[PDB]
Amino acid sequence: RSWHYVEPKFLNKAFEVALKVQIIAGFDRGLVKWLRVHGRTLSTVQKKALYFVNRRYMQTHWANYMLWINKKIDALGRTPVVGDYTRLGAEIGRRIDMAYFYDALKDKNMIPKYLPYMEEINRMRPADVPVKYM
Repeated sequence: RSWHYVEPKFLNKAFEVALKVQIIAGFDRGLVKWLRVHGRTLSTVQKKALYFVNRRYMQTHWANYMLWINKKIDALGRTPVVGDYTRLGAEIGRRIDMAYFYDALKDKNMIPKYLPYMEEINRMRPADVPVKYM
């Protein structure tokens, strides 16, 4: 519902990509499940659009864990390793609710235009794609 904007001084970008990869893999399991439901009517651009939706979902989802994980880490000043982050990633990827985003988006009818530029962005390696909070 609400969160505070705090800039971490011990933020490790290298560890962030490792965490991101684990989160993406978990989120992809639920992605195929959604595909099995609307697959028969899924357009070519819809498949690509979903990747964009997943990124937005991740940013929104991060807000929930931000207070629990990020706030404590920043306040403590400790620098967790890759192994510590992988455990956190499993918990993050345990809760998947893509249907909520779709339902909310459909309700307000704010469907973005299928642009080639957006498609290219999704095709870019996750490691080279910067992440931002809500």
